[PDB]
Amino acid sequence: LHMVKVALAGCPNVGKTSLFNALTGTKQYVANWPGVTVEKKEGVFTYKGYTINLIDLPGTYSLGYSSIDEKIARDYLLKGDADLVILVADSVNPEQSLYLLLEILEMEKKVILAMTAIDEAKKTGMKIDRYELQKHLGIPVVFTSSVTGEGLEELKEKIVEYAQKNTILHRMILDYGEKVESEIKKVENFLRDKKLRINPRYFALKYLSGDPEFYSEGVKLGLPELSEEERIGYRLLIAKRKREYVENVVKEAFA
Ligand SMILES: Nc1nc2c(ncn2[C@@H]2O[C@H](COP(=O)(O)OP(=O)(O)O)[C@@H](O)[C@H]2O)c(=O)[nH]1
Ligand SMILES: [Mg+2]
Ligand SMILES: [Mg+2]
Repeated sequence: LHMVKVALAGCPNVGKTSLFNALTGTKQYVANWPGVTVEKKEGVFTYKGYTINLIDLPGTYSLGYSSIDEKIARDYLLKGDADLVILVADSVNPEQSLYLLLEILEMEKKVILAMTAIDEAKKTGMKIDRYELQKHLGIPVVFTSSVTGEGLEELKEKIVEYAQKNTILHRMILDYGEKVESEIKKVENFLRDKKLRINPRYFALKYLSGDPEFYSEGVKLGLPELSEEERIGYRLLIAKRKREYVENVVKEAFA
């Protein structure tokens, strides 16, 4: 078989289960994530000679490391075997989905944005510009509906097209300001010789923000301890910048 492994990421209640079901039908099964009792759901479908293995991640509002659901989702995204990620966004209620998307884009993984429930969005009379989304996010964007079937085949096409690509299309460089960017550069330089399994920019962001995993690992690697005030301060600056970018994307792409 010609296998493509795809993770479905998204906030709770965005339409992940429905999209999963629409794509896999009855070809799905459940188990547990390793070492925990938390359920893992996987499914399969075939498209143009390819076999797509879909894995639904726990719903996550953000990708921190202070709850088992975020630990499972983020561990998989960072350390798992997905060839690409579909970020399932609620088209009617996009803001938190887009925030989560930015976090994942900084991991430098292949991501397709699936704006689902597009049939519901239409009814509200809202106008969503797919071109503006692709421009501001730098990734493929597909409008989908699990009710009407809109976009489902286009999504399958983009999955297989994107999986074949040698690199990621996107490259999400959000300017966090002089002071944060300076510390990022210093951290990257400090770790230049380390064999990190994730890009140094993302690592630096999480370390500076006092992430339970990355801050601890950073210190083990020789980075200095940071005061609680600095960790909170960086975490806040970074989140605030992400939120303002989301707000701008929404202003530009939604009407
Ligand atoms: N109209 C419409 N409703 C949807 C669509 N996808 C999901 N929903 C509804 O959104 C709600 C949450 O969907 P679900 O798939 O369970 O979301 P999950 O919590 O992310 O797995 C349910 O009421 C679904 O019926 C869609 O494409 N169109
Ligand atoms: Mg749900
Ligand atoms: Mg909804």
